[PDB]
Amino acid sequence: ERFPADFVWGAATAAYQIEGAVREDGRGVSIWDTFSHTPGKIADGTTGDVACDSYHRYGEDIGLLNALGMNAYRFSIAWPRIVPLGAGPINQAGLDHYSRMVDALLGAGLQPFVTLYHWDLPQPLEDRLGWGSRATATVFAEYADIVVRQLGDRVTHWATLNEPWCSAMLGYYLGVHAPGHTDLKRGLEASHNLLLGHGLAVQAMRAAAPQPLQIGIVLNLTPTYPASDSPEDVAAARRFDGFVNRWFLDPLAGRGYPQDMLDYYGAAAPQANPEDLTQIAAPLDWLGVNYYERMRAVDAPDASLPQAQRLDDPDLPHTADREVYPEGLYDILLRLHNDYPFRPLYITENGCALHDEIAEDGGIHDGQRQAFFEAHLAQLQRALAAGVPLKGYFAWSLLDNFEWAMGLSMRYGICYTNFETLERRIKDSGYWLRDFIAGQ
Ligand SMILES: *[C@H]1O[C@H](CO)[C@@H](O)[C@H](O)[C@H]1F
Repeated sequence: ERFPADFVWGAATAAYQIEGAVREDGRGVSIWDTFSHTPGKIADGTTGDVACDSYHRYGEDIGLLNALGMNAYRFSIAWPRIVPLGAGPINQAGLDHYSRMVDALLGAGLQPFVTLYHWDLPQPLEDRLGWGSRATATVFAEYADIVVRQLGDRVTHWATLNEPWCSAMLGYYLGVHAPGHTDLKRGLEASHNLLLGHGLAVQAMRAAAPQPLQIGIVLNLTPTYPASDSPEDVAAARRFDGFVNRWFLDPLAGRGYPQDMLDYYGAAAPQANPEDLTQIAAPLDWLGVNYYERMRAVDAPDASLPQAQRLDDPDLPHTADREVYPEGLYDILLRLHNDYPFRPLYITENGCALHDEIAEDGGIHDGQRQAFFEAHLAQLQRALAAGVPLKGYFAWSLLDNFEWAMGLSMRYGICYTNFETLERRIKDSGYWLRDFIAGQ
């Protein structure tokens, strides 16, 4: 029934999804500015130019966090505000903005959980191949050093990357996210340079830190289940598990890249010399798990790599964009606790999208999102009972925001955002979370 008294209860955002103010105070151009302003890439013709205007309205966001009784806020720093050319001089005005925002959070009793990279690579670095270049890993570590020097007196909990699988595979292989390339070899090279950048940044941050820091990385993980016990379906499940999960977990854990996936990728695999793998396995203080969905895998030899297709389950609840399977959160946490060395663990993203509207009474009656939270929180209690060292939970998202290639049309907030007036309103699920947390 009860969570630990010191459990972290928060909500999460990312800079490009909320901030707007894309040309203000020296901000440079990111790959997502370029991508969202490319005709046809965003489903509804919107961009992050304004989004939630949280660059100006972060005080309102703090007011919402306080009204919800949260004790932490997970947000990202925009690299284009800090080093507008990607590699080059710092923009002190960008650092000062986040310094003030951190002070406002601390003044409100909210612990800042900062993500350094949540997908907004400076465009000048992409012009020089982006994550396809080792040099980008080096300059990412330089950016991490700069930020920790100025904010590390007040922020203890830092993550390097958010969801490198998305940045690499959606951005460079499937082309659905920025920068929009469609090449497997580039995607796999990007995955390696993201991990290398992570490892270099961890070392740089520890050297630059004014106090001991708690440094993690945030991974999206998908528990995978074979559709049947046939050799073909089991192998498809293992391949998909390798494609999403083990490709990142194993090198972070000092186990190299998984051999079965190296064999499967063949010549497309990156050239990983042992010096890189040692750097990638820099010791971490925590791991963040982003969980939305499972994969029930059926062999699909004709389909594209990794030749595994999802078997939809029509009996399970579905949201606006995903299947709901709360038990998969328990499964993946038990697997991490038993099979991998990372601890403690935080749930750094969990939430759902719905076709939310403001009702006649003024509220947003998002019962499915309340049920979503209730079901996933119950699975966390089961995991804690099994001894999983879970230390906090972050709802995705504090407010409806710019949802990448879906634009403003996919609402994940516990607070509703009117994108015309920028008013925020707490949804019913947000009041449920408030009251649940207060009971803890
Ligand atoms: C986790 O997934 C949500 C929903 O797709 C995104 O909005 C976040 O940026 C991502 F980190």
